[PDB]
Amino acid sequence: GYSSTQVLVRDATANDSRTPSIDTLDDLAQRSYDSVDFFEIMDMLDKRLNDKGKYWRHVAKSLTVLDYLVRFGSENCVLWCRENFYVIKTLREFRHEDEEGFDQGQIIRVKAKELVSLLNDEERLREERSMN
Ligand SMILES: [Cl-]
Repeated sequence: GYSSTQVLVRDATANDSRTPSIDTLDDLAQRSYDSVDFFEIMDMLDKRLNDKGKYWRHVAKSLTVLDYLVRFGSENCVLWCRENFYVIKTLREFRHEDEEGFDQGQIIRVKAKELVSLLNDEERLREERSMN
């Protein structure tokens, strides 16, 4: 019941130890230029960026994807971040301490802050996107 693109975003953001690979990130960035794929990718990222707690890997990996898209995918990816800027900004405050006491949330907060900073700096983002 998944499109090819939906399988790819699901895998890229799964609750597992794998980090999204460069090949997958590039595939997603290239596919983001096709409108139908763009919406499928962003709808799944929306779901996963809004996860929490024990499922923080969904959030962290979706931020990894979203940053890659902002840098290398279609301009629509940037527009999406601006429309949904509130969600990204709240991730700066994401918390989760695991059973063994480790702060797993800090990685999400740092990533969110970096992305907020990039989105807030139009000239830097335009330059980054141009060289990419
Ligand atoms: Cl398909």
